[PDB]
Amino acid sequence: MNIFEMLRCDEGLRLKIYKDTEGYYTIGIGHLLTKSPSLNAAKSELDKAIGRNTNGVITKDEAEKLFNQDVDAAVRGILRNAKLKPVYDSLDAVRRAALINMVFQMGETGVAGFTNSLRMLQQKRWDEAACNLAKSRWYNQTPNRAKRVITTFRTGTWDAYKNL
Ligand SMILES: [Cl-]
Ligand SMILES: [Cl-]
Ligand SMILES: [Cl-]
Ligand SMILES: [K+]
Repeated sequence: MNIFEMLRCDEGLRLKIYKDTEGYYTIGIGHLLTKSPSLNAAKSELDKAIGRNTNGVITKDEAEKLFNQDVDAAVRGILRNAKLKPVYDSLDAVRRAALINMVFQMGETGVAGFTNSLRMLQQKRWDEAACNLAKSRWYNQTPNRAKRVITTFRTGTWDAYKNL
């Protein structure tokens, strides 16, 4: 397991524009296009992202390119953020992947606001951090995925991703 395999598991792969768990237009491996309710706006974002006039459909190679860019962007966002960088630097490789996963799903600013959870992770209080992370809209809206990510923070292992 690695961060790419982890997020590919959590996000799936769809080659046509679809709505994500929040109802937002998305494509590929969890590539959010826009929060606008206009499908036309989403298609314009897609064409700009891919560099060609798409019919709302992309190839697997194109989806993997957006995915590479999005994983890179999540890491870059962590490293530029004064709240997330010290936490990331303090973590082992598996827990770093868990933090990248959260930033991929909800964005740098969203995760950086988890002040109490971030402190517990920095302190390596893994069971306490896991309990605190579950007290969140994130956990309530996507509980199976949040449980997998939380288990990764709690244990420092890939146990939540092995049998799937
Ligand atoms: Cl708590
Ligand atoms: Cl809550
Ligand atoms: Cl879920
Ligand atoms: K998805």
